[PDB]
Amino acid sequence: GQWDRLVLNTPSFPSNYWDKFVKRKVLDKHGDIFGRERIAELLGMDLAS
Amino acid sequence: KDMVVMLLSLLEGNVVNGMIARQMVDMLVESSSNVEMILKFFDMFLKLKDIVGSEAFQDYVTDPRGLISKKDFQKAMDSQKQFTGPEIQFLLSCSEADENEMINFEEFANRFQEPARDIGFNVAVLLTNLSEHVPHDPRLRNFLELAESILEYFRPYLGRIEIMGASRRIERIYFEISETNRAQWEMPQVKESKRQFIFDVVNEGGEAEKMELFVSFCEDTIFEMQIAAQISEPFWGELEVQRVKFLNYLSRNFYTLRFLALFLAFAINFILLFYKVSDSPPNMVYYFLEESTGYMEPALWCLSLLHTLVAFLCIIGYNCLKVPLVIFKREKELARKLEFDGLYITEQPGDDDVKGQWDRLVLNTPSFPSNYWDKFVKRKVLDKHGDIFGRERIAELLGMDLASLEITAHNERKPDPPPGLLTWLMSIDVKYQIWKFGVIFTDNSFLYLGWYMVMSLLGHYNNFFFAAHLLDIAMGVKTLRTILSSVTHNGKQLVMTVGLLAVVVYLYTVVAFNFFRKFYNKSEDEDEPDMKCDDMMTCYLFHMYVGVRAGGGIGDEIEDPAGDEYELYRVVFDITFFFFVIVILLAIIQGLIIDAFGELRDQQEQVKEDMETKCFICGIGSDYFDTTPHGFETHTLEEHNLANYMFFLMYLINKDETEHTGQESYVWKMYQERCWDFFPAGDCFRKQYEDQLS
Amino acid sequence: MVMSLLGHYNNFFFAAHLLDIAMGVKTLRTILSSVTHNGKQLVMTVGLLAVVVYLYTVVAFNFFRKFYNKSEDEDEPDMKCDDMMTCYLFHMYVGVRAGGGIGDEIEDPAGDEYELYRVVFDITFFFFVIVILLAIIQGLIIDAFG
Amino acid sequence: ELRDQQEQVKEDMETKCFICGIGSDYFDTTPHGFETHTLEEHNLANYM
Ligand SMILES: Nc1ncnc2c1ncn2[C@@H]1O[C@H](COP(=O)(O)OP(=O)(O)OP(=O)(O)O)[C@@H](O)[C@H]1O
Ligand SMILES: Nc1ncnc2c1ncn2[C@@H]1O[C@H](COP(=O)(O)OP(=O)(O)OP(=O)(O)O)[C@@H](O)[C@H]1O
Ligand SMILES: CC(=O)CCCCn1c(=O)c2c(ncn2C)n(C)c1=O
Ligand SMILES: [Ca+2]
Repeated sequence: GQWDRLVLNTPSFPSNYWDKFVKRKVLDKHGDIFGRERIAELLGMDLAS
Repeated sequence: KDMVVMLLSLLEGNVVNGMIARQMVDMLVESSSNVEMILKFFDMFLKLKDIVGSEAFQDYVTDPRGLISKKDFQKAMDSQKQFTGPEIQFLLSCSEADENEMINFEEFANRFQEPARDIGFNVAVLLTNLSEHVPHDPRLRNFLELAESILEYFRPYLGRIEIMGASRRIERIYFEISETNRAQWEMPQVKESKRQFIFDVVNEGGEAEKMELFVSFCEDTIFEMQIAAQISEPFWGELEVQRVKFLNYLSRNFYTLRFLALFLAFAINFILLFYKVSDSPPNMVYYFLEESTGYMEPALWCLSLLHTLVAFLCIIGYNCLKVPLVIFKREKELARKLEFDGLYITEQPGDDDVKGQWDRLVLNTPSFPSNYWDKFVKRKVLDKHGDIFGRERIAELLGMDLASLEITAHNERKPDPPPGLLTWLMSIDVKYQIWKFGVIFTDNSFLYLGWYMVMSLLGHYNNFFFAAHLLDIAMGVKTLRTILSSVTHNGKQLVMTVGLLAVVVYLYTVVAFNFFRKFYNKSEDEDEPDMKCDDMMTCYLFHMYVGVRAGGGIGDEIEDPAGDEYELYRVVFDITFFFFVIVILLAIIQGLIIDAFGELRDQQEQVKEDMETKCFICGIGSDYFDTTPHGFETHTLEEHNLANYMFFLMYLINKDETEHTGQESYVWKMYQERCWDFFPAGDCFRKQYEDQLS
Repeated sequence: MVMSLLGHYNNFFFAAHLLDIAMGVKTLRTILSSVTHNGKQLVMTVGLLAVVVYLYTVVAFNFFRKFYNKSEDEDEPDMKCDDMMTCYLFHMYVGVRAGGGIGDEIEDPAGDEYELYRVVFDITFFFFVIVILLAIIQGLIIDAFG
Repeated sequence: ELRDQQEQVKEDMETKCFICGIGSDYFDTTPHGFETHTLEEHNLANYM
């Protein structure tokens, strides 16, 4: 887990694994409770983009 | 909460699709809007609590005092999106906002939790009961969905069991489980005790006595729980409180002290490896360490002192932690034997029962039921057996003052004695103490600890005695314990095999003495002959000592028979020795060890298979339950959880008797009468209501 | 790869690559898995053997030093158990390997006051180490097969 | 082989009636049913 922390903010996170929308799904799931901006910072997400 | 209790009392004895349950559902439907309002009240405040705990709300919080503006609160809530705008307005109205409109969200959330808890739990129980007893009603589903949050919150605290009731029908019982009880159960020591109990009952436990053993395990578990609570970390009085703190610390850290003692023993022996013996000092030899540093010699003295101290501390910790359960079980079994078996009143011990002869003492002692909860066992035993066996004789046996018994009931008396050392000494009960000390000294763990202590003391006399403490690794390590249990499993057989080997070697010795003496010279010089078998005893020692150790037998170690009239007799002698002793008997030892491994393995495997295949309570197999998906898992976790049965026992104990329901009073009465028929056996809610449920 | 590179430096490093047969062959993989199944138990058994040999070494040092001469010439005595460390090494190295134990490798006790103590010493060493502990290893392997 | 022989004897006796041939499951449908069946209903000592 400590190692896996790194790849989260990386753009390439779901390279081999098919699900490329996991970040948006995780955001839609947990952003109301945990903060959208914080989820985006964790996952390397540009909300404006 | 009281009204809901009345409703549940109406539901007592309800069958599936019962008229009263359907009537309750119809009433709820008629009152749907207000039911919705109540459920919404509860869920809103629960979500308020979880939100305020949420860090996102803290982001909106920007004031050092910890207060929040009403506008900021509304923005936080609309960001969370759980609440509608009317709900946010109502929450703001309930919030006590100062003239500045700032709010203490902490108190705002915590205000309604405790007041609404009991009603919330009773509502959850009501909805659950109605859902299970009316499985197919669309109208109840809406209420369940609205109560989802309440049900989720109270899920860990809702305990569900099944019993066989006076209706002669399986019945489902819902009750409350306390956080403290659940945590105490989840403590690892209780988990290990449960595992050992399961192993014991499955391997060597009968179905008839399984329930009795389970109840005894639950009671012992309760005693361990209260001991753990007592030791749990939060001039005479100062001395006593510091003493209690020290003893509680020892009880809590007993195992750590054991590991520390192991570490010190290992270090001491590592140092001892450096010892050397010389004729000269650094006609008698001198033993001394050989280390250039000069620091290890003081270190050995210090380590010996600390190891000795830790052994003493471990003994004290054992006395404080573990002996209470030993005495509790001993007192309990004696009390049950008196009340139900009527042992010392009618039967008397076999006279080969040292434990009974010893237990005779504590009966007349006042302190008899010290650890064990039942303080009225003497009066109960008297009321039971006094008409037949004589009240005065029962009182003499049990140290009872009949005149005092009635006056205690007549009037309450408080002859409190002022605290004094002399008063404490007079109070001490020497006979009960002697009985306790006998029990403890018979206890094996205490004996091993005392031997540990004594060997450390002897190590202070001669440091090499400390090596014995290295043997503690067997008890310290489960792996070595099991490996050695492989040997112990067949130890009697191994000893008998060794005796048989002795007998065969003795017969071979007889043959050699009478016929083969000439061959046993072991001296190179002819002038000085060393003959082993001129004496029987010496011949026997020679055989048992050299021949058994030799791969080829004694023929390896004695003179060649070539060119002798007895050559063929001796070749038979040697080959038969080799095959019977070196090959077969050894083979017997190897095979006994291997079979011990297999037996232990199949024991664990059998325990696991039985638990995965059957309910510990029902006795019903996993196949019937798995007819429904995940049915066995649901049955074990929810329907027939043994931990839930234990929690029910605790809940009954802590609940007032006037407050018990019919079900609870029924089960409690069977507990007191030690009747286990309320436990379901061969029946379940599903099986009873199969046609209706499906 | 690294061992091949080192083989280029010294050709004998290439022998390590012969160990690849275990992963190459399912049969050897299973046979070795028989050992691995109970490897922790085997290591603990070895440690226990070390402990028992250490205790026997202690007894020999305190009581049975005279018997541990291994020099033929009287002028030059080679005594193994004048030092604990050396006594422990001697035991663990010769006695365990010996079928009859350390008594096979040390001086006969006949005509000595400690003769019976030493016969007990030798027989108990033989039974506890040569017979039982080894037996534990064999049985662990067999149980792994089963 | 000797161990599994004794174990098999024990399992068979605890699982079936020496007389009926019926298993303990059917009887344990009723509580303690197998024990009652063996002691009272179909005791071989009672047959003797
Ligand atoms: N009446 C019963 N009550 C509870 N468990 C039962 C019962 N009958 C059979 N079982 C089996 O008991 C097992 C209980 O699991 P167990 O307590 O051993 O879990 P664990 O691995 O120690 O971890 P944990 O309890 O923390 O999840 C369940 O798998 C279930 O198969
Ligand atoms: N038809 C049967 N009649 C009697 N016993 C049966 C029968 N079928 C199976 N059994 C089994 O036989 C066992 C009889 O017990 P057994 O005679 O071996 O007891 P014990 O340990 O020798 O002691 P004791 O008879 O003194 O209580 C019972 O446990 C029962 O499970
Ligand atoms: C219920 C049974 O047979 C085992 C006894 C242990 C349960 N139990 C009690 O019943 C009890 C009690 N204190 C008062 N009472 C009536 N404690 C502590 C207890 O464990
Ligand atoms: Ca009442």
